[PDB]
Amino acid sequence: DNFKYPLYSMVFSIVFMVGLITNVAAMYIFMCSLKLRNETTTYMMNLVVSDLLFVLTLPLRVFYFVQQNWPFGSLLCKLSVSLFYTNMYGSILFLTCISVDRFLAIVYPFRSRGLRTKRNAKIVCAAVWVLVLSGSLPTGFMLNSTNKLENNSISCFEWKSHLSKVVIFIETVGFLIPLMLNVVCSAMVLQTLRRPNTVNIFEMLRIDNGLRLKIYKNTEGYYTIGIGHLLTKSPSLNAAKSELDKAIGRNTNGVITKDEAEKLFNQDVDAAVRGILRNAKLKPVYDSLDAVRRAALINMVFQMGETGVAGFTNSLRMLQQKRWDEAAVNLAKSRWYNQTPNRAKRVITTFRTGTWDAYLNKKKILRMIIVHLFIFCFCFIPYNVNLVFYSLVRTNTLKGCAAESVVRTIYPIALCIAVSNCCFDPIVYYFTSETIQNSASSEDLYFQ
Repeated sequence: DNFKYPLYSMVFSIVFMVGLITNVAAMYIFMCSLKLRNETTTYMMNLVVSDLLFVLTLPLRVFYFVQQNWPFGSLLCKLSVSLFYTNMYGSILFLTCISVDRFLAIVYPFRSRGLRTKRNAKIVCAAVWVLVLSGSLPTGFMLNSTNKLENNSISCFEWKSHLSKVVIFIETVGFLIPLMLNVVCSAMVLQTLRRPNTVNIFEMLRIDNGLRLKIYKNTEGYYTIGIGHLLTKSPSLNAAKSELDKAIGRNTNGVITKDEAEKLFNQDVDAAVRGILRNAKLKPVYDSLDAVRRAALINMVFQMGETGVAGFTNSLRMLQQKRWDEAAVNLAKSRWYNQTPNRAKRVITTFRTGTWDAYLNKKKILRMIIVHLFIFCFCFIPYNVNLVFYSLVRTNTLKGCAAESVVRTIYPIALCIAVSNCCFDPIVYYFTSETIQNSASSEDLYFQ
């Protein structure tokens, strides 16, 4: 079994160097940049920790193979086996949670707003840590110990019929349920990319401004509902409630569906478009722009009003002249841009590109799903199918040399592949971060 013992020493040494540097660099990047960026970032940071702890155990394993001796304590022994199963199963769940979080953010951005938050992500992370550590530390602690010889040779190392039954369970739900969950989420995310007109001016305004289905107080102190639709200027909320019933008609008692908010938004948009056409400065620009760039134009108007948008005389003239890049540069330096830089950057980019990529880049989502699926499948499918057959071959398959020897031959290969997760995890973080939405809906000072 020469494939088994020295190959570990090679892979682990390489993996340790690759894994340590990339994961330390990834961890450092996570802390400082963007200030606790997202809920998705919380899942990624827990993944780095599990990989780091397992990476730190790699040199001791290596040493144990090159020197055929374990000069370390009995505690370090079970840690090496425990942290391997810890890191693997924690990695599966964390990657699945990442895939579930992105599936929610893309397919249900409106409905899953309350599900995904930094508070709830941490609880899930604690739940993954609880299961994984409670499963891995006990088994590792009592099944592997130093005193296999400890007489000028220390080892740090049937029940298989009894113990393969529990292996099948944890491998069945701990691995197959996440794998199938990742396929489904990834599959449904791709189905929505096929759907036409995925993003429109209403969805664009929801991203930039926010959608509130209960009566709320404006930045100017006025009473509004939906996306920037104000009911009354009077400081009496009892009067404001009655005004909403006139428009909705159904004795709302202060709350409305998103469809009602869509309906009011369309009324707002039509009046805003009329307001653009009546104003003499905007009408030439508006008639020159296509439907995408007209939506960005109305976006600006929603934030500042037509009179405020008219102030960008320099930039509008260049938008009218089809000088997109130039116009994007002038818009990039303004008082508007400083207060709301994410909203402005996304509006500016649509002006510059004429596409909704800034609000929803389908090419970025496609890369994430592909990378996430193949890394997850390739890293973990080989190890876990071989472990199921290992348990089956130990008892049920019984097909002989070809059964027992083939499965045993593949086991070190699939393990080394599975140990390569810490090297491939950074790549997942990068492409998943490219899909993260910079701006959001609540806690923002300035919303209309």
